[PDB]
Parts: sequence; C-alpha cells; structure tokens
Amino acid sequence: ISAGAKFRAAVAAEQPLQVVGAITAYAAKMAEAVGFKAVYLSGGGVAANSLGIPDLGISTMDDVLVDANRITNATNLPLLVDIDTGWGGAFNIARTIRSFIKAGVGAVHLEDQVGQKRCGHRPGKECVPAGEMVDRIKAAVDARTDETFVIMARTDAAAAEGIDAAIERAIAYVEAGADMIFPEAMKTLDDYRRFKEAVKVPILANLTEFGSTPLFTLDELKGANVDIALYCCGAYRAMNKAALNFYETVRRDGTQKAAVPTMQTRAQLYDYLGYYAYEEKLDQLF
Amino acid sequence: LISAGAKFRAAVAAEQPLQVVGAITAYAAKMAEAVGFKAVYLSGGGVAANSLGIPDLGISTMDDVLVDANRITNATNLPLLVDIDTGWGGAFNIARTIRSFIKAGVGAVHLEDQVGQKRCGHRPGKECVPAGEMVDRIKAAVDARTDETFVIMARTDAAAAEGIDAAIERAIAYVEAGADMIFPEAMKTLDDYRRFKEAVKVPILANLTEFGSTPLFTLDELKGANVDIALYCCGAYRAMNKAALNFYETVRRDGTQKAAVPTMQTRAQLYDYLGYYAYEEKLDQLFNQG
Amino acid sequence: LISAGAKFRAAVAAEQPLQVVGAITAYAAKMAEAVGFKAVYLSGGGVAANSLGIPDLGISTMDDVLVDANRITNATNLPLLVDIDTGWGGAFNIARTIRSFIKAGVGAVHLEDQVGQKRCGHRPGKECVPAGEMVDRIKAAVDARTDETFVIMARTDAAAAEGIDAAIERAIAYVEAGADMIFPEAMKTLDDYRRFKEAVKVPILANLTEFGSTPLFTLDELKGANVDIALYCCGAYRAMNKAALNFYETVRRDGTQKAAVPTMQTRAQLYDYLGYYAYEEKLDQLF
Amino acid sequence: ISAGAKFRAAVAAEQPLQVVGAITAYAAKMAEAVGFKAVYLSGGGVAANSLGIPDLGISTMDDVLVDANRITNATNLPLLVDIDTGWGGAFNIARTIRSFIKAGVGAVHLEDQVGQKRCGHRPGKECVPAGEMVDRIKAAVDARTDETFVIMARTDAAAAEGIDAAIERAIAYVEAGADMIFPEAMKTLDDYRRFKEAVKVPILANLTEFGSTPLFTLDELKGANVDIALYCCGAYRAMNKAALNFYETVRRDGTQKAAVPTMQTRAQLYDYLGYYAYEEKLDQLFN
Repeated sequence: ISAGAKFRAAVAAEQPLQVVGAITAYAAKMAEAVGFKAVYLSGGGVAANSLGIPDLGISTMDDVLVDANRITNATNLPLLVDIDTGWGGAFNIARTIRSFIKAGVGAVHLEDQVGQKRCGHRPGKECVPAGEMVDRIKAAVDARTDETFVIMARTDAAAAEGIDAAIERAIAYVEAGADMIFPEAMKTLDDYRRFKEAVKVPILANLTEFGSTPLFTLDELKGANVDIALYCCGAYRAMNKAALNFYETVRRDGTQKAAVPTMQTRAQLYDYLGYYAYEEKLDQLF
Repeated sequence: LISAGAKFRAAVAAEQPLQVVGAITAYAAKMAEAVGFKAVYLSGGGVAANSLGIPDLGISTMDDVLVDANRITNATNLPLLVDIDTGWGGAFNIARTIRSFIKAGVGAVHLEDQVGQKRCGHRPGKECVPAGEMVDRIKAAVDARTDETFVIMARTDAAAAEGIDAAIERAIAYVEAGADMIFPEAMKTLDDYRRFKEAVKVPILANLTEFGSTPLFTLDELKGANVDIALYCCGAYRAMNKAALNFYETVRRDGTQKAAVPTMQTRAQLYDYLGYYAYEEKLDQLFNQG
Repeated sequence: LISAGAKFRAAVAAEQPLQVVGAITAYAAKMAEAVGFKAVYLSGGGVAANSLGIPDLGISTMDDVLVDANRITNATNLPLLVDIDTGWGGAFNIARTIRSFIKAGVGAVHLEDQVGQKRCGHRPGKECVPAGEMVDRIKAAVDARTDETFVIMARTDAAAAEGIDAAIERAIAYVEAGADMIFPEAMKTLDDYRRFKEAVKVPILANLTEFGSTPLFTLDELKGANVDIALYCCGAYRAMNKAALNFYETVRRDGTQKAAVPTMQTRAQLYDYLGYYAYEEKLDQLF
Repeated sequence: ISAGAKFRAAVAAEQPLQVVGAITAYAAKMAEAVGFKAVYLSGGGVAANSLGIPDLGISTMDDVLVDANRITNATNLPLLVDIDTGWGGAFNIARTIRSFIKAGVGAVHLEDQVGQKRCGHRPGKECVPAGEMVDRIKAAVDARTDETFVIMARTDAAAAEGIDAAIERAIAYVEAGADMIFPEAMKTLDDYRRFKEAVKVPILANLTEFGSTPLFTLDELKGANVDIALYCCGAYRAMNKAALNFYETVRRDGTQKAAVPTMQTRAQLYDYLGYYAYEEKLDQLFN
C-alpha cells in the first residue's frame, strides 16, 4: 500500500490536513505518536540543521536523500519532501523523482525558482517563465513510475508579479500534470479562496513563523477551502532554542542541574522509540 | 593548520576539568562552539534514537555514525569525540573503523569492553568481555592509528558487576595496551573517581548523565576529585526533544502554533549562529568590481 | 508494477535451469541484460575486492553492499540477487538488512549458516552454526520480510566438514524455517545435486565458480541433475581485471597504449549500451 | 605528507608524468603495483561504469565522492579527479573543494564549460565567458585550505575559438590562481609546445582513444615540453570488452569454459590485494 496513496488518503480524510515538519527520524516518530497523519522534510531544514549551512541552494539531492531515508524507515506516515528545483535539467529531475519514489517518500514539491546561476551571483528570489516550469513538471510526471505519488508545484510568483499572474501560472502547472499547488506568501484568507476556486486542485497553506503570512487557524483555513496546513519549521526552532539554553546554562553554572526540568525523561524516550516492542518481537519468535 | 587529535589534547591541557557537550546535529555543534566550549561529543545512543529512530540495541552501524560525524566536523572546528561502541567487528574491522574516523577529521574516539555479537536470538543487555579480549581490541586500534595525536579512549562497564577494584585492574591493562585515556562508567561517589585517577595515572572522564544512577556532580566537585573531562552527553537532545513534542501537541490541540512561538529561536538568531552574513561578505569580496 | 521478487520467481519458472551472472558495476549489469540474461548477481567478495580493495574477510559492511546494490537496480530492470553473508549481526540487524534490501529494489537475497563474529583476533577460517542458530536467522528474516514475493535463500557450507547428509538435514530445517530456495556450497558430483533437490524439494542453486573445487558443469549436465539455477558469480570481474592489468602493463612498458587499443570496447558501442540515444528521444518526446 | 604534495613531487620526478585512470579501487591498486606514480578518476568514467548512464552532467558531486573515497582508501598514490564545473555557484564550488580535500584527493580539475541550462536543452559542449571561469577558479582557490592541493583548469575553447583565444584564457586562469592547465583537443605536437611556452605552468596532455587527438608517445610529448600524460579511459574500455565477451561466451556455450584463459587467477588476485599481509598482522599483534 503505497506512500503516495497514504498521502492522498490523508488529504481526503482530514480537511484541512495538518502536516508537520520533522528534522530527525525521532521527531517524526513523535509527530506520529501525537496523532498527525503526515510529516514534512524542509529543504532549508536539512541545510541549517543537518549540514550547518544557510539555505543558499548548497544542499544537494543526496543530502536531502539521507534524511528522507532515515525518516521513512522510522515512521509509517506519508512524508512530503521539498526538492527545490530538482537539482538540474530534465535528466536530473528524472533521477530525483525516481530516487525519492524508491526512498518511500509519498509526495514531493518542485518550485519555479531560477535554478543554477552565474558563479558569482548573489542569492535572490527570481522566477522562471511559466513554460520553463511547465518543462520541469513534464519531466517529473513522465519520470514518475507510480501515479499515486504526488507531484506538487510551488510558486513564489505572487510576490513580484501579483496574485493573478500566479493563478495563471498555476493553471498551466496543473495542465502539465501537477497534482497539487503550493502558493507562497499569501496575505489574506481571500487570496487562498480565489486561488482554490481558480485551480480546482488541492492547495497548501504554508504557516511559517516570523514571516509575512499571518499564522491562520485550522478553522480560518477550512473556511477558505484550503486542503493542507503546513507547519514546516516550528518544531526545529523550538528544539534549537531548548538546545542553546542547555549549552548556556552548562557553561554558566558549571553543571546542567538547572536545565533538567526542560528535558525529556528516559521512559518517555523508550515509549516513543517503541523500545518495549523489541523485547516483545524477540519473545514472539523464539 | 593543526590536527583534530592535537586540538583535543590541547583542550584537556587548557581547561581542567574540560567540559565537553554532546550534539546530535551539525547546528547544535555550531551553537556549542558559539557558547564557548572547547570540544563536542557524538553519542552512539544519540545517533540511534535521533538520527535513526531506533533504540540503542547495537543496531546502529559504523556508517550511520560516520555520516553524522562528517556533517559535524565539517560544520565546527572544535575537536569531536565519538562513541564507537565495540568497533563493529574483529581486529580488521576495528582497524577500518579507526582509519575511517581519522579521515573524517575526528580528534578522539572511545571503544568499550562490551561483548560484541551475541547469539542471533539473544536478549539486549550489558556484559563485558574478558580483560584479555579488550586488550586485543585496543592493540588493533593503536596499530591502525596513523597519527599519534589521535586519542584512543577505553571505556569500561566492569565496575557495576565486578566491583571497582576489578575495573581499576582492567584499566591499567588497557593503558598498557596503548589507551590514552579512560572512561569509567557508573561511579557513585567522588572518591571512586579519586582512586581511579590515582591508579591509572592517565586522563579520566566523568559521564554526567541525567536520569541515571550517577549524581550530577559540579565542575568544582570533579576538579577536587582530579577528573580531567566532564561529559554532558545527552542533555542537549533531551531538551530539544521535549520542546519538539510540545510544539507538536500544541499544534494538534489548538489548530495553530501561536501558543508555542515564544519557545522558538528567532530567524535573526538562526542567522547569527549560521554564520549567515559571512557568506554575503565573501561573494562581495570575491566578485564585486568597484 | 511487478516487484523485483516476482520478476525473479517468474524467471526461475521460465528458464530451467536459469543462468544468473555476476556484475561488479552498474554498466556490467546493463551489458548482461543486453546479452539476454534474465537475472543478475551481486557477489559479496566481489564488492569487497573490487569496490573496496580488500580481501573477503567479513570487513565489507551492509552499507558497502547497499550502495552497489542501489547503483545496479537503478541501471537495469532485471531482478538482482545479493550475497548478504550472515546478515551483519543479530535478529534486529538481520531485520534491518532485509528491509533495506527490499527497499533497494533487490529481487532475492541469500544468507549463509557460517558463524558471525568471534574472538577479536580469530583467524579467517570457515565454521558452521548449529542447525538451530541458522533457523533463528532465517526466522528473523522471514518475519521482517514485508512482501512474500521477495526471495529468501539459505546457503550452507556444511557439506565440506560434516558430509552431504548432515547438509541435507540442515537444509530441510531451513525450508522449515521459511527459506524459499537453497544454495548448497561445494558439491563434487552431479549426483550430489540430484539427491539434494530430491530431499529438499525446493529450487536449488549451483555455484559454478572458476579456480575452485567444483567442476564447471554445463547447462545440460545441470538440467539432467534437476538444478534450478546456474550461478556464474565472478567470471565477469576476473575477466575484466586481467584486461585492466594488461592495459596498465603495456602503458608502463611501451610509453603508449597503442598496443592495447584492440582489446578495448569502442567509445561508440559504450554509448549504445548506456542507451544514450534514448535520452535524445525523451527530450524530443517531451519538449 | 599531503596528497597534494605527493602529486607535485610526482610531476617533478617524472617528465612527462604518466597518470592512468581507474574505475575501481582494485584497478588503482594494480596501477600502483605496475609502478605508476599517480592515478585518475574520470568524470564520464564514474557516470558510465558506476551509474550506468551517459556523461550528460547527471553525475552528482556525491557520486564522484563515493568513488573518490574508495580509491584513496585503497592506494597511497595521489589521485586526480574530474570535477566538471564544480556542481553549482561559488558556494558549491567551495563545498566541492573542501569535500575533495578531506577525501584525500590530491588534485582536482575544473573546466570552463557551461552549466546548467533551460530544463530542456540538448547535449553539446559550449564554453563560458573567460570572465566566468576566472570567477570559478577564484572561488576554488579561496576555499582551498592547504596550498599543496593542486587546482587544475581545463579548457575546451581551442575547438571553437582557435588556439590563440585558448592560450589567452589560460593566462587569465593562471592569474586567477590555477596551478596547472589542461588544454583539450590539441591536433599537433606544436600546439602543445606553444601553449606550455605561453602559460609557463605545468601542462597536461589527454591521451584519449577513439577521439581526434593522435595517440602521442612519451618521447613525442617529452620533446614538446608536456608535463603530464593522461591515459584516462583505456583501462575501463579494455575491462568492459573482456566482460561482455564473458557474458556472450556464457550465453552461447552454456558454460564459461572457453573464457577462463581470459581471467586473472585467484592466486593473482590475492597478491595484488595485500592478502597474506592481513594474516601477518594478526601474527604481529597476537603472537
């Protein structure tokens, strides 16, 4: 029963569907325990946390691969993955799609940002002409070996070209075979409503903190006809503050005593780890 | 440019006892460096639970630890200490292990006297091998070592089942076999450490682990006991896991993360520690023509 | 939508005995398919000596084999059989192994009943576990298997030290434990194979390896013996390794490779088997 | 002693220096046994052999990484690696240089070609503004943490812009910090002679079979003042034919009998692989 199918089922069963970002395998396991139906691997998340570098397109397909693998082996929730521009031309996009299907990843999102650029370039927010993204999607859809796997198109056109330009690109992207649409940086509930009505496929709302977008509630979004609510980064920002706090209190106090009330207990780890199931499996066989 | 091993030896000479903190990600290590620590640690059970999502039952392979170890040494220039369990096999494998982690740019490593591969259906759980068998393990590691500044540290769990004196005996044999430093597990009093340092005469590590049997000794207490290294191996990631769980729960409960944002690290903060503007300042210095 | 496992079982049914050839690299496997074989093999010692440059002394890790296995199943559509030695550890590790190789798109996997790790300074020799320890190994594997089409094959080296009948008895116990097929190491006669197939009643593999004890039996000989799989595990790489040494030698001797160019596959043939022109079509068929 | 230093030493000690490509760790070991002072990792070599796909810039930095690691672990000769255009902008080139330093490689070669392009664009080599390749090199030189590591600039300009334009670019590339230059597709011995005299740094000659370039002798190149003779692909073309031949004889004859005189023996594999040396250490350590 395929990962793609698990993801499509989850969108049909919960409206809007909450999907939370995880930076580690264990994070995902927790997200599962808490009752979510889908998890997300952020591209900038891979780069900052796993690699220790800014989100400047330094991140390679394999970097994202090793994380995506660790995660789908650890949870049985469908995982959605940020694959930037696909890391190259039509043949590379193809390799990408195939690699991430094989990794057991359930849905995937491609974006209409300029790709590789001019050695000395500084790093900005340009789009590609609609026919250039249409090419990308076409390559992706043809490379796809199992139709249940979800190919989602992400667009940041709205910011520079206005929301109508964005809607018109989006329709061309569904034309080219994209299953769902991720419109970046919408300012109002109405923006979403209009978008959903125009493109007529499932839509994702990126609920990002410290951005421009307000942090809309599940109900707000349900009323707006949005299909997917995405909390991409909260988890790791929360965990990174907790970790800095630990380090500071150890360096200041000469002991970590003051920070132990902010820790998870061993029994809670074993519980989430499904640790008791092993001693169990060992019995059942022997 | 100085070797990772030399950096670690220098750090022990320079700070007594030396605080060394565990990090489960590259970024965590970066933060530890920013806060002023001189050395960082990669915990074996840390790799297994966090990176892989599985208990510490020796399922973790050398390669699992390798990818994490590489990501970390690439991201900080503080010397890193790595838990390498039993070395993942016989003398030939211990050799490959040693070579691999040297090349990875690590500065120190620690092998334990735990029993290697049990029977297939065996239960999980602690047990040491004969002393004479760990001596073999160390011998293979010392031999494979290509650069003497690289630190090989021997870890023993013998104290718990054979008493402290037996453990001290083993440790002397382990220094004989070439071990540079000793990591004695599960000491209950400051005296235990004092005696141990006295007997083995090489640098000694204290594992300050929370929710264990070991009390959480202070830097002073340990300095007075003549301990060389204070190791906070797991705190960081336990803290971070709680914060994560809390995020997830408040999102599922409230239909928004609003309530949780005060518990997050800002973006401006992320960029400070991410060295972010130093990148912009390179593209300019390299390609601006004015 | 046919899984690597089902492709392999189908290929056993369709060709008897089935010829299955070893490949050390992705390209090798592409050739093997072009030549018309229905299945390919990734040899454990093959990984170790060629990819890693080290002897077959159990140094090779599960990930070493994984990366090669991945490259190969990405590059051909034939089902692949992989040597996974002892499974790289206890029941939990055997499980991780089975799951990892399933995901890698491998069709079939053989495990052997050798001992795992022993004393640190133990010399490289050959030893068997109790028939019971290997039953546990198989049980772990079968349980971890998520798709029954995936073939779990048990290999035994018992014959050598305990005689043919002990080995037969083990094998029946391994089928008991869930093993789909059996790989009996080092048989001397066509009769050995015949009796073995008769007793174990599941598909049987014959390891046709060069420079060993085993004679190089022909397809017909094996057909008449009731053998299901003929395995040529290493020929390919020994052939290519000599070719390579020869090239290095002639270059160091002559100060040019001119003498060696007749042994080389042409830039042009390479390009064809990699199916380079099929990419042009795609670009055209897309844009 | 760094692998950068080993490589620079080797160029000073043997002129011109012969350097041969290896597609596997074992191949490299053989190359060393035969007496070569350096080996080469071909970009197209990684793509075709390890991956099973054409040299159309599909190959990633990691693909080349895993092969590069396997090789430098298995031989102690300095290795030279084809790194194409560096796999992205200035920050990617930087990551690339750092990665290949830490992998123990000794010299890298960057080339002034185009990358990447419009999703749909067909294969066909085109160069960039010289201004752009200078930026690439600057990025590399800056990211380099150990001077002894050799950064080599490769250009394909001669083919479309004439030999003079190429010499001009080359001088600008040495300006930008490039240590040595690799001028693609020279037709005559004189082309090389003029180039070395113009750029005044060490020069590489790509001795490629089935190409345009004649297969020049060590002497011919010595007389032309060339520093490095590069046999990048011979080895694996030779080994690929031997392998196809194996597969064909097996499918034809129903046995490999006819092929075994092509094969490198078991006894020979063990030599080349250090083998006994493992046993000798167990004695060293535990007797």
